[PDB]
Amino acid sequence: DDVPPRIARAMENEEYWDFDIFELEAATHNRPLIYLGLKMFARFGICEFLHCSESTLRSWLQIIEANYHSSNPYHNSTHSADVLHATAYFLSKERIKETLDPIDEVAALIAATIHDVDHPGRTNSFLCNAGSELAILYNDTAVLESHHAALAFQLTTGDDKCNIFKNMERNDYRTLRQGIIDMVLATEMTKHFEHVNKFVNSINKPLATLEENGETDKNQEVINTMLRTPENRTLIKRMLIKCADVSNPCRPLQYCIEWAARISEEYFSQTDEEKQQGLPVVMPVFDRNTCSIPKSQISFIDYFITDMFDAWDAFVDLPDLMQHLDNNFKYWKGLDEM
Ligand SMILES: Nc1nc(Cl)nc2c1ncn2Cc1cccc(OCC(F)F)c1
Ligand SMILES: [Mg+2]
Ligand SMILES: [Zn+2]
Repeated sequence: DDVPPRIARAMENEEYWDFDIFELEAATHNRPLIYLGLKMFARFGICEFLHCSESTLRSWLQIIEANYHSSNPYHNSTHSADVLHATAYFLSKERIKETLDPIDEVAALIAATIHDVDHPGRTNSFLCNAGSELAILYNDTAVLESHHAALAFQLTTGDDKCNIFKNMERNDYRTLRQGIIDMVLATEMTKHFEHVNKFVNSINKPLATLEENGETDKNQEVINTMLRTPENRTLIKRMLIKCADVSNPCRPLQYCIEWAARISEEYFSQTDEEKQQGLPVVMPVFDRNTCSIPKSQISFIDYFITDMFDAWDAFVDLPDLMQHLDNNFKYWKGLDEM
C-alpha cells in the first residue's frame, strides 16, 4: 500500500497499453515485478481467490524476482513484469473476460510472473550443445521451460512464507497447477506453429463460421458453449501467454526499440561464447560484428509475430497492437537508407 511516490507515479496508467515499463524499471531499481505484481494481483483479486495474505504474496514476488538474473539484458525481471502487463491487458479484453473463468485468470497472471525465472540468458539449444546441468537434467527437452515452472514450484511450496497456494483446497490446486505448467511450457519455441495452428483451426475458423449465421441469441449460446470448453480454454491460454511473451513488437516505438536492443545484445553474448568455446553456432546471424538489428527485427516479425498476432487480433480485437506493429515494422524498414 505505502509505495514511494516515483514508483507510485510509474504505475498510474497500467490498464493502458502504452505503459512506461522502463521508467518503472528505473524507479524500482530493477524490482518492477514485485511492485507491478502487487498492484495487478490486488486489482484482479488474486489473494482473495487463493486465500493468501498480502504478506505471503509479497514474499512470493520477492523470491521469484530475486531468481531473475539482473545481468541478463533481456531475460530479467523487467521482461517478466512486461509480460505480466500484456497478460493483464489481454484478460481485461471483452472476449477473454466472457470466455475465461477466474481460475484461468489466476493461472495466466502467475504464469507470466514465473515463466522465465532463473533464465541464464542462453537458449535451450546452447544448453544442449554445451551439455549444461539443466540439459542433462531435462534430457534436452524443453530445457528452460521445464526449469522455470519447476523451480517456481520449488521456491513457492518449499517455504511456508512463500506458499501462496497453501490455503487452497485439494482439487483447486491440482487444476491451477496444471494450468500454470501448461502456460509456462507453451512458451517453448519449437511448439510455436503447432500452438498457432491449433488456435486458428479450433477457434478462429469455427468462430468465423458461426458468425456468418447472424447475431441470434440462440447462436451466441452455441458460440459461448463452443469456446468455453476445457480444451478450447487451454488453447486460448496458450495463445494469450505466447502473445504476451513476445508482445514487444506491438509496443510504442520507443519501447519496441529498447526490447530489440536487449534481446539482440543477449544473443550476441551467446554467439561470442559459442565461438570462444568452440560450440556450434546456432544463431549465426546474431553476431555483434555482422548483425543488422533492423533487418533481423523484420525477419523476426515476419516469421513469428505477424500470423500469430493476426490470429490473436482476429479473436480478441487488438487495434492498438496492430497499429503499433505496423508503425514499428515501417520504422525498421525506413532505417535502411541504402
Ligand atoms: N524482438 C525480438 N526479437 C527477437 Cl530476435 N527475439 C525476440 C524478440 N522478442 C522476444 N524474442 C525472443 C524470441 C526469439 C525467437 C523466437 C521467439 O518465439 C516466441 C515463441 F515461439 F517461443 C521468441
Ligand atoms: Mg522462456
Ligand atoms: Zn519470456
